[PDB]
Amino acid sequence: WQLEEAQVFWAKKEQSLALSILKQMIKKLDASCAPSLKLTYTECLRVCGNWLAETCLENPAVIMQTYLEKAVEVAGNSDELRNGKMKAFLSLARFSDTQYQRIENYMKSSEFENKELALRALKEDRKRFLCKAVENYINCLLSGEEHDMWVFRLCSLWLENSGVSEVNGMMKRDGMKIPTYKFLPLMYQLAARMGGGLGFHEVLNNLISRISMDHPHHTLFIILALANANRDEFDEDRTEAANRIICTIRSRRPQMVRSVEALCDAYIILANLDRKGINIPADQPITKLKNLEDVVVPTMEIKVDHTGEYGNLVTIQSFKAEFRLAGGVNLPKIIDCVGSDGKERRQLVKGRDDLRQDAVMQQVFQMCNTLLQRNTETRKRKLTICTYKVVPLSQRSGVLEWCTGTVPIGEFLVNNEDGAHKRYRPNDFSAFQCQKKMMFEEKYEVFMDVCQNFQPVFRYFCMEKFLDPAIWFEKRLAYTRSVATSSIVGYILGLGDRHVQNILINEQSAELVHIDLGVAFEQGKILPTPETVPFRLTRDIVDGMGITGVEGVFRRCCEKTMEVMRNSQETLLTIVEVLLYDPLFDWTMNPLKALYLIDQSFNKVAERVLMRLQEKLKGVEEGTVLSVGGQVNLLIQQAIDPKNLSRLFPGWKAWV
Repeated sequence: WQLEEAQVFWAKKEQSLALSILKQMIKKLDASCAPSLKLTYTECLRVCGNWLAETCLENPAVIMQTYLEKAVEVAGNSDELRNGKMKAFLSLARFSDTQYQRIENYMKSSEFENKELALRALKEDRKRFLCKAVENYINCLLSGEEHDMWVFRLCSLWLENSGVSEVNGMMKRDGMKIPTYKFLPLMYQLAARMGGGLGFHEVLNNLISRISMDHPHHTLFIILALANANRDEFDEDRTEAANRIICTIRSRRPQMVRSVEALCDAYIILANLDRKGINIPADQPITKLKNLEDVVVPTMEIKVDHTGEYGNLVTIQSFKAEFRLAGGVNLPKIIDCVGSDGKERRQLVKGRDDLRQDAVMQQVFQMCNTLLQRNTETRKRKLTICTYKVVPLSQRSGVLEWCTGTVPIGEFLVNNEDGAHKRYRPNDFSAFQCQKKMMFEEKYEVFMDVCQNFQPVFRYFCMEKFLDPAIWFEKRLAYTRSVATSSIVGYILGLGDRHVQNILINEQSAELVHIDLGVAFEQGKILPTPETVPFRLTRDIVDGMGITGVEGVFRRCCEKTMEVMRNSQETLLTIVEVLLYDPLFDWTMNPLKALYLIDQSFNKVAERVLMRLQEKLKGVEEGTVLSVGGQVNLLIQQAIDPKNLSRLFPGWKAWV
């Protein structure tokens, strides 16, 4: 009963207020301990350690007292047990991870600060207590589902751990701990660095294989791609060998589904797709022209659907030849393939294209959605993020599915021209405002006229398409949330291009998904005349919905959005870090050559991003952290800027 004073950790926001006494009471309970019911109290006594973490005033020794007392609470040691086990082994990780994070700081902040044996012992304080935390994370890993989030931090650790710690190999010997059913989600992050030192890499590769042994049905696509990514039909490549070696682990995979790879190769033959413009028939002939009909086989191209039993799924059963394609610098290839259900995936395809680089974000998104999915507060808003399921199966190329609802909104503006925007302003008048390019304060005036000469019409857009205004009132929430989420992500996301090239919304969904997949977190600053704010067109603002300062809808969520972020505040940085240094980070590169219009320092800049991310999560680069609403309202203010609009560049110059 008394434990409710755990409320009074913040219920009295005062710590210790009961709590220390409660901790004393816990100590008293810990005394009163001298059955498993108490283990719960011990689990409470563990949560006391978490409540001690709620202080987080304990010396790591006082942790080596209290977290040891927690470790003793951890030694308090099956249903709630698992919960406790996680509530320990993870807290056991987490606290020791917290220590290990302190020790990570006291690695890194020390690596900052320190850059002896003591440090090595501090390194051991990592290489034990962290490794212990890691073990406890391994234990956390061992623990079970629902804490699994830190597995990135673990993976991050494992990545940090990588190159050292046959202890991590021991932890990989312990690596049996989790289901790959749990583990799998890192597989991409796995692969990139997956292939050097055997005790890490091959062991990892083995462990990867050991993991990858599970649900190649999920994984082999990565694997296939992980291999296939280098091919061209018409340097740290040990991975490729390891990949070949994995291809042996993949050969260990019995499937001989490599027909699917041939289908990829056919898709790679489709990567040769190249050129009669029209509403597109007649893509059939090549890639083996339905390539054995695409008869039911390893299957489900984009098709991100997953199972813990997986190895049970829906099949390939056909491919629609003569398939479409869209345009582009790479004309997007529209891949019509009929699954077992014969639903024909319309599968987006583009060459010379780094997808996992983007799909990182998708992956980043992927559990971010879970991260989204976590607080029912979101579920209260039921506020999510869209998923473009793709692969860079070729380093040039190899998966997506383009379904519906690409928002050329500017064509819908050409259809806003075809809408009310008759008698408004030339499309190229924007280009004339883009001829206002040469300047700048003049521009700071100039297009306001065009802006005056324009209006934010798109609110009508599918509102018109809507009837039963419920749906409108409903999709309004998408047009709130589905609207919001991205920009809601975006700054936090360290988002990418505002473009039509960003702009899309799923109308059948009646939700708004604009995937640029464009930037690094800060690559928006990597631009020539870089500029940013949170993406929202006045039209989008108008199209947020009719009224209310649309944050004056969104912010309510947008804060609640920022909340989970704040709630996540560090957490994703692990994913982010897990993202940060990997091979696809040619993605993270915020890259060069003006992207068709060191790394540590980048990682420092990434840290600076991570700072900007620390800024992003309940910080601010304005120190404006000023939580979320203030942060948002400021961010809202920040995103509000006509001057930013005035500062805008070519891509969102479209938005102008």
